[PDB]
Order: sequence, then C-alpha cells, then structure tokens
Amino acid sequence: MRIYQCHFCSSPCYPGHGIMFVRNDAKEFRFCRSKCHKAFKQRRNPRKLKWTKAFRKAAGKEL
Amino acid sequence: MATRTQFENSNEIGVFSKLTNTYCLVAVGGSENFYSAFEAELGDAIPIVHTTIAGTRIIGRMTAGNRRGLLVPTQTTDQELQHLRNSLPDSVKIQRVEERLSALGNVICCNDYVALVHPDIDRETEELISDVLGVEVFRQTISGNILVGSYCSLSNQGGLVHPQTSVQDQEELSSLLQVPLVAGTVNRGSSVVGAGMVVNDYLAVTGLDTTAPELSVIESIFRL
Amino acid sequence: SHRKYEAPRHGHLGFLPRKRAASIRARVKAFPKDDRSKPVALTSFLGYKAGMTTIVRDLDRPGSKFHKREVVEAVTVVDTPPVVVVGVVGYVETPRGLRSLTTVWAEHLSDEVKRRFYKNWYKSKKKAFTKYSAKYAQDGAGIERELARIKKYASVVRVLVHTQIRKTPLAQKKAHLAEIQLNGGSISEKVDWAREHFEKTVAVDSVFEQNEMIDAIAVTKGHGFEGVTHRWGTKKLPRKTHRGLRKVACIGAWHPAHVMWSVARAGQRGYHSRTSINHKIYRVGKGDDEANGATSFDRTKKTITPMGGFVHYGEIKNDFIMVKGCIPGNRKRIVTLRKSLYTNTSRKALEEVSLKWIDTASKFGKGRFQTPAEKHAFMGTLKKDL
Amino acid sequence: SGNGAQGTKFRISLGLPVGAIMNCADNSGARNLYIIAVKGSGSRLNRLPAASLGDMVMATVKKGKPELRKKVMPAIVVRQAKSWRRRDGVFLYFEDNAGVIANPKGEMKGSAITGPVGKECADLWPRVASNSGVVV
Amino acid sequence: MQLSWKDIPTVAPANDLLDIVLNRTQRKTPTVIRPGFKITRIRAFYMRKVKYTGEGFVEKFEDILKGFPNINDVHPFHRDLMDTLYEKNHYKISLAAISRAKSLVEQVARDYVRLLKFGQSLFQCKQLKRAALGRMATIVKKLRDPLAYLEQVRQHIGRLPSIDPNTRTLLICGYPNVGKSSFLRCITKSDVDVQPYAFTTKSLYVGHFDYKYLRFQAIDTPGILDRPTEEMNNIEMQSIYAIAHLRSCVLYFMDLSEQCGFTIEAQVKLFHSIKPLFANKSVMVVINKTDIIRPEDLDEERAQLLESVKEVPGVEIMTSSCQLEENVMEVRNKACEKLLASRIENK
Repeated sequence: MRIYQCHFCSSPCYPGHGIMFVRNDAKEFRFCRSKCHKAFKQRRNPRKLKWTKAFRKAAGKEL
Repeated sequence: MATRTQFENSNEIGVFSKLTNTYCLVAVGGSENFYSAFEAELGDAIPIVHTTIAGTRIIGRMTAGNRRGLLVPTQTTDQELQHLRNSLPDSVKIQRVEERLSALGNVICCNDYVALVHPDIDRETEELISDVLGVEVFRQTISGNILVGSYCSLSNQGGLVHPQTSVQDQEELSSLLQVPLVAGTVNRGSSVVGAGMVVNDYLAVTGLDTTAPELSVIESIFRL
Repeated sequence: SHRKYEAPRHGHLGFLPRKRAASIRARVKAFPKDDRSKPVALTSFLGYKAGMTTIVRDLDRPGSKFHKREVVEAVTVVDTPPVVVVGVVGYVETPRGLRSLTTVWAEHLSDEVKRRFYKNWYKSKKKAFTKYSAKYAQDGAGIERELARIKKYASVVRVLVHTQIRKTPLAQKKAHLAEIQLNGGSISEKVDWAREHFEKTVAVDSVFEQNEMIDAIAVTKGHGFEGVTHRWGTKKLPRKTHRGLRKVACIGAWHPAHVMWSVARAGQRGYHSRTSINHKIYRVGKGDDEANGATSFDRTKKTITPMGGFVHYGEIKNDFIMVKGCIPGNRKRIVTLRKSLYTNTSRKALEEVSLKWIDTASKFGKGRFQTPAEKHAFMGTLKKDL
Repeated sequence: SGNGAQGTKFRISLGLPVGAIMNCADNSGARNLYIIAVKGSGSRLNRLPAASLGDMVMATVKKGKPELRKKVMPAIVVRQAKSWRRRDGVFLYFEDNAGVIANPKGEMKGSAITGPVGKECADLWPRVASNSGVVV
Repeated sequence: MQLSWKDIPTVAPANDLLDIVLNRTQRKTPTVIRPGFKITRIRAFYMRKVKYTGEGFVEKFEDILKGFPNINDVHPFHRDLMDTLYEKNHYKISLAAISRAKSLVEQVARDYVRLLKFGQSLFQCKQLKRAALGRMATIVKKLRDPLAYLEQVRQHIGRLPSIDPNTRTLLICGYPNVGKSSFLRCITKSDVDVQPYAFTTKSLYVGHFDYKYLRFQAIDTPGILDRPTEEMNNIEMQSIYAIAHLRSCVLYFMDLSEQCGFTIEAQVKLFHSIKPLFANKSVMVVINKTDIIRPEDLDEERAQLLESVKEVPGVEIMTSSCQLEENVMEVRNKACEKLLASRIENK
C-alpha cells in the first residue's frame, strides 16, 4: 500500500498503524508512537519539537 | 428502460453503482443478478468498470461524476486510480478531491450540464468541480438537506427530488438544472432518491422494492 | 444447594495435568495417514522459532467485505537450515502396540549430533558410535542384515534426522535429533531412500510448499509457579477480602470430603506440550537468496531479517518457513513443523497467497525504516558518516 | 445489529458498556443517549453487555426534548473513541462517543447526522449512509 | 392483505390440560429444596405445587384471549364471516367463559396458598393441596365443551378468504354455471387462485389485474349470491350479506343461452332484487357469452336493461365473450373505471 505520513512526525506510515481524531475540519490527522500523539495533544509547538519534521525545517537542521 | 435489482438484499443501487452517459461503475463484489441489471441493457455500449474506492465497495456514495469527469476522494488508492484510468474512456478526467463535508456522492449532484453542491463547500473546491466536470456549479439545498447528491437523482432528461420539496423549489430547480423536476420517492417510500437509484439518459436502475407508481414516475420523468 | 447462576468451568480439563513437559522437544504424537502411492518423503521438519513480523497481501474471499482488499497480518518465522539424515528405525505391529525392532546408523556422525549423546563433551573421550562405525569395514554385511530385516518385517519406517544447529545464531552447539515417519510408498522403497540419504542432507522445500497448512508441535513458554487467578482465569475475589484475593473462594462442597481433581489450584504455568494446527505457510525462504524479504510487488533487495536483527534471536541466514500468525513456544526453541493429518477443503485453507510486502523495520523499538538505505535517504547526512 | 442491518459486521473492540452515555448526533431534539442494552449481545455472568460502532443499542434520552425523555428506544452507535482495529491493519478512534436514535427496522428518527460517521456503521445501516456527511 | 383472524392459536383440550399441570408440579416439587423449618419446608413444597397449578391454567386461558381480535372490534366484512360459523350470540357467552375461568383459578390459587401458608398441621397442609387439585380438575372438565367449540372455530376462521373490504373489489354474480369462473380467469393477468369460504359451493376464484400502478381485486360469488337470499338458511343468508361490505362494484353476468341451465326470466328477477339495494356502489352489467347466445332470451334481457321503462340499473351493457377473449380487456377496463374514476373524483 501507499504510505500515509503521520503528519506531526511527517514520517511515512507503512500503511497501517495509529489513530485518527477529527479536527471537525474536513481532514483528520494521523498519529505515530503515542509520544507523537501526546505531544500533539499537549499542543506543543512543532517548531520547537525536535522530533517534528517541522523541527528540521525551521531549525537550520537543514536547507 | 427502467429495471429493478438489489445488491445482496439492498435496494439502494445508488450506493453500489455510478452511472453516466459514457460509463458505469459497479462495486467489485456483486452478484450476477446485480451486474446483469446493467450488462443486460448496456451491453457492449458503454464500459462497465468494477471497482473499489478507498478500499470500500460503496462506490456510488464515494464518487461523483458525469460523462466528462469523475471525482474521487483523496483516499482513493493509486491502484484503484490506475485501474479507473485504464478502463474509462480517455475523454473522461479523473480527479481526486479533498473535501470532508461528507462522501463525494452525497455532496455533489450532477448531470452533463449543471451540478449542485453542498452549500458549505469552499470556493476553491467549487471551482475544481466545475472545472473537472466542465459544468456550472451552484450551492443548493434540496428541501433543506445539504446532502444534495443524496436527495436528488438527475439525468439530462429530468430529475427526481425529495418528496417534500416545495413546488416553488421544484420550479426554481427545474430552471436551474434545465430539466423537469418532480418530488417523489423510490424503493417504496424512501425519500433518498439519490442513493436509491442510478440513472442516465437511456437507462434507470432502481431497487426491487420500487412500487408501480414510483417506477411510473421514473420512466416518465427520465423519459425512458 | 445448587450454583445460583450457571457459568462454564474455567479452563479445559483436556490439557491436564498442568505440569512441566518432560522435554523441550515436544513429541509428535501422530503422523499423516500413509499413502504409499506417492514418492518417499519426510512428514515433518525441525527448526528454530526466531521472531514475528507483519505482512500485507490482497485477500481472496469472494463474499467477504474484504475480498480484493489489502489486509495486514502477523506471521512468525522459523529458521530452517537443512536437517541431516543419519539413521532409519523400523517398527513392527504387535498386539501390544508399535514396537521398534532395529536402528541403522550412518557411518559418519557429525560432532553436532555426537554432542547430543553427551552430558560433558569437553571432558569426554567422544567414543560414541566408534564401534558401530566399524560395522562398515567388513564388506558391509551386518548393516545389510539389519536394513534387510527392516524391509522383511516393519510396518512403518522412520528416519533419524538432526538439525544443523551451527548454521544458526544460537549458542547451543548440541544439535536436535529426532524420528520422522517416511510416507512415500513401499516399505522397501522407504528403507532404500533412508539408506541412500545417510550423511546426506534434506531441505524444507522437499517437505513443505507455499500455502500449505501445517501444524506446529512445541513446548510452550514457561512461567513458573502461578496463582489460581492467572493460571485458570478465575475471578479476582473482592477488595474487601481478608487473607488474599487472587484465589478460589470455595475449593469444594463438604461432600465428597476431598478437594477434587476438577478445581483450579496454584501451580506451574507454561512449559507445556502443544500440538497447534492449521498454520498457513505464507513463505518458504531460501537462505542463498538476497531479497528474501522482498516481493514481486516490493522489489528492493533485502532479506527477512529486521533492522538490528531478530530481537533475542539473531540473523536468519538459511531457508525458513514463514507461517501465518503465531505458533506455540518461544524465540530460540526447537519446534517441529508437521504435515496436516487431513485434507482440509476450508476455502480459507486452499486460498493461495502472494505477499505484497514484508515488514523489515527494527523490532527493538518503534522502527521507522526498512533498509539502512531508506534510513539514510530520509534522514540525511550525519555527524559520523562521510 | 439484527433487523434492517443488511450486511454482516466484522468484530470491533467494544467501547460502550451499559450505562455509558453517548452524544446524540442527529437533529431529533435528543442531546445524549444512555445505553441500557446492546442487541445481539450474548451472556456471561457478570459481563456488561457493551456496544461498538454500528451496533444497535436500546437507550433513553437523559438530556433533550421532553417528548423524547422518559422512554426507551433503539439507537445506533456511529462514533466510538475506544480505539479499534480494521482489517487493513489500522488502529483508529473518534473524539467522542455518539449514536443516533432509530427504529427497530433501522430508520433514523432525524434527518441529519452532525459530525463524521465511521464506515462500518455507514456500510451497515443504509438510512445512516444517506444522512452522513464525512464518512470515516 | 391478510386475515386478522388467523393469528389465534389452537386451544388444547381439557384432557391434555389436566395432565400437564400436575406433571409439571410433580417435577417442580422434588427438584426444589426448601430451606427452614421442617413443617415450613413441606408447606413450601405444597405452596409451590399449588402455584404451578395456577400457572398452567392461566397460561392456556391467556392464549385463547390473546392472539385473537375480539369479534366486535374487526371491520364489518370480517365480523360477518366469523358470525356464520359459530354464531355471534353463542360467541359472546363463550368469550366471557374464558375470562371467568381465569379469574376463578387465580382466586382459588390465592385462597389455598394463604390457607396452607397459614396452617401448622402437616395433615392439613397436605389435604389442602389435595383439595386444590381436586378443584382445579373439575373446572377444566366443565369448560371442555366451550374449549371444544373454540378450538374447532379457530381452524375454520383461519380458512376464511383474506381480502380487503376497504380497497376496490369487482364482484362477478349471476346464476351458477354462467361461466363466471372462466370470465374471472380470463380477466386476471396472473393465474387464478382459490380461497376457501364457508357456504360457497365451489369456493371463490380470486384474481387481480393492473391498469397503471392501481391494483383491482376480482372475486366471483358462485353458490352464495347466485340464487334467492330468502330461500337460504340463516347462516347462509348472513354470508350473502358479508358480500355487501366487501364489494365496491358489482358486475352482473347473464347467460342468455340457458347453458347455465337457468332461464333469462329467473336471472332478471334475481338481478332486480339485488339492484336498488346497492345504490352506493357502482354497477356495470355485461351480457357476456354473446357468440352462442340465442335471440329468444335477448328480448327479456332487453326489457330490463336497455329500456328506460321499469326496472333499469341505468348502465349501458357491453357485448363480449371474455371466454372467447374477444373484448376481454375492453370490458375489464370499463368495470374498473366505473368505480375507480368515480371514487377518485368523489372523495
């Protein structure tokens, strides 16, 4: 199957795994290691979170 | 003509099939009695593509489209998409649409000229629909329901809407869709005419439970 | 008085006694019926359980809401380097049951099996079989007389095989020896086969194939001394209760004035024998095949071993059987795969599978990557590295 | 399940034992549904019957129009929260427990369903399909 | 379209009922383990026996009362059909009998349980149960003859023709052997069915035909409406009257030929008697079987029907032979139209 990427981590999800909850928007977000989920629920800033793909982008961790 | 059938023991043909003037989509795991309902009167006329959408078999509610194009949810797998592109004629565009109001088939109601969309749809999406289907799009509600594709069966000949739709909306909708519209029911009392039957300019397939009066209105308004 | 509310017993009386098994090698209590019209072959195989992982394949079940959709499935993998043949043993039918009348051995015995016949290898003079081996010297005559006898008598022939444990990441050196009934036709043909295969080697593809239903015979994981609650799935008594609560409140009525055989009691748990059946072979691996864990749909050259390797096991560098689902026993245990005792028509058995994907990510954490190739790609260049 | 449920249903993790209250997600006037029974559930001493996605329950309305309160009626579970697992390998969950009031045959009392609806329920109860927006 | 009357279950006899109760009580007593005083335990057993005695009677009698719509409650067509078979007046006393019996058994059961519950004496407690059984035993036996009447009728009501008196029906009448049964089968699209009915010689043929997505029911009367109503017995006369509730339209077939074995004069008299009575329902008179028909009879027929002069239903006759299948569909449309197109506009 194709890989849905756990958005927060941005990691590719080898077709199964994780949970969805509804933003009550049109799309739903997929969650990896619960660590990923909890931080998300924590509503922490991906810009700050090292693990996040976002971290990479903003950090200099990159180009 | 107009025929009756069932997917298993379900009369909601519109849930498991999608019919246009240039193609027909049917759920992958149907029975011969179900498939025949189409094969018997479509013959080698138009492609009858078996398929799944996002892994499900409720392809009628999961998609929307007409002769020029077909809209499929984002979750449509690349395998299903490749299979569709290969089976359907080249003149039809297949586009993934990202909308979460409901299933595409409930949000969109169209023929080859006009399309009604869920009244809360965003502008970007409404333009995409008009673009891919090459049709005029209007946000509307049929008798108050926002799930237009679920309460309206439409062809280029006529249309059937929720039985409680006022005559005033019927008159206005007729003008808007450019076809005669009449409030009615399908499958013995169901007001979900959009999901209970599929129809195009030359054939209408509904459920075995559609009464005599209901089938009369169908072959009369869709001119079959 | 009379229960009050009826409920089913806790636990199955047909798996008593719940005591430790007499050996880590669970016994094959039965073999397939013999059809002496087919070629000669083994009917079981030895291997070692290594790990599990996940599979994706499309399903084929006309009528299911999952017909023609992908499913994801747990499977286990058992390390399976060729068994080596070293004896035949020949049984005869008596009014007191099956009794063996001879055993004929290969002339050369590997250190691996020899080690099995000993309790302290390092000290021993390793004399095992050193006089038997001589019986070959002479033209061959007494080994013929035996082989001959087996043919003359003998209702069933089994083969003594043993595993090539050294071809396995295990520490354990001492190999596993065991009897395997031969089912190809004709008692004579059987022993000929046996004789021809001494010292010679047999591989799983000669015994199992894709989509076959097979059984697993193995000793269950051990747990030591278990209370009644976990061992039998008795109700916890209430919080309020004095003098402990993972127990059975009533151990019996007043008569018969004896605790009875049918009530749950604290005691050993696990390390039991089990003959689990109907496990589908979803893959028959080849050790001399890069792209073991690769697929028709996958393609990427990679073997079944996970990143970091099978946790608590090691690598897999030989043929293996990939069985759908899960099997009795644990990582590292000798385990016997057996041909099925009946021809199952199931449809469920019969369905022919084709893997689309085999998971290959590290099982030592929440693995994100199949190959180290993929990992470098996603991650970038690191402070070690180039 | 049972009457009017065309289709079978693959087992899914039971989320809602008797006594549980889910959101009413239709426009019937009901604010919540209090589960008193699951249909087609079996028997084991001490076990609560418990529903899941697309199960038909028997409920009363704790909060809502008085013409709906003080009585028992059928409802159908449409969203879960206890995570369950589909045959494509996925463990998924909604943000709320919710179902919709319905008749023994399986017809919605209301005309809309507010929020999403899991496909396993949609697939099970056609009149629920009809009134659903975003499915899954 | 179905029978309300079918649903009542068959009543078991008194004999079956006597044995079952005691056996059940016997089963119950030894299984039970009474706790408490010795005297109390025995008393408890006897109480248990008495209560299964009550239980078994109450269950049978409730089955007669349930299942059954009450004879008054049903629509006038349906009331009638029951009335012929039992006799309604006999039926009203009989319903009450079931009710009375149920009340009495409950009353006696209560009486004995209390007395036993009250008593200390073992002999007395035993005797009391004995008495109760004796009393229960007499009651079922007395009622056996009403049980027998009820059981027999249940079967007869089940046989009744299941037809709807509300929706439009077409009625074929005429003397016997006129060719009404054949006319009906030709008229119906699907194959004809047979419905059993009391006090009809043949049974009835029932068929149905569609024009549009409207359904029209057809039944013929053979033996019931065909001959003088007065001449028939009180039960059969009542059966003829059930037809009144039932028909929305009446068609009168005449067979002029005397192949039916009856003259035209007789047929005109029967027709004339029925005709003013049903103003409310539409009439279409059809002179069918025209090909064979003789001119001598035609003169008599002409005098009632066509002539404005005395006795005339005011309808215009269609010549046809349905049997021959000439004009079969033409006659059929008109018959439905006369009552349908009317009734639509009317309401």
